[PDB]
Amino acid sequence: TFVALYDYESRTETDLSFKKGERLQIVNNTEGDWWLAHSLTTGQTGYIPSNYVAPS
Amino acid sequence: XPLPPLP
Repeated sequence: TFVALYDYESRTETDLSFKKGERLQIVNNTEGDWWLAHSLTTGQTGYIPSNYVAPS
Repeated sequence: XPLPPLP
């Protein structure tokens, strides 16, 4: 369960855009600065920038 | 496969 330090505006069809304070389930975070998160609000998947998120 | 400009 990570937190999006800020609303992330994705630009590709791989990462999803989140908001500040939004919670996203982290999936794979060992590739680089991009991990695959899963929004629990609707139920979708989309990478996310580690600099806009933090481990809570 | 660059990160965005943090706020």
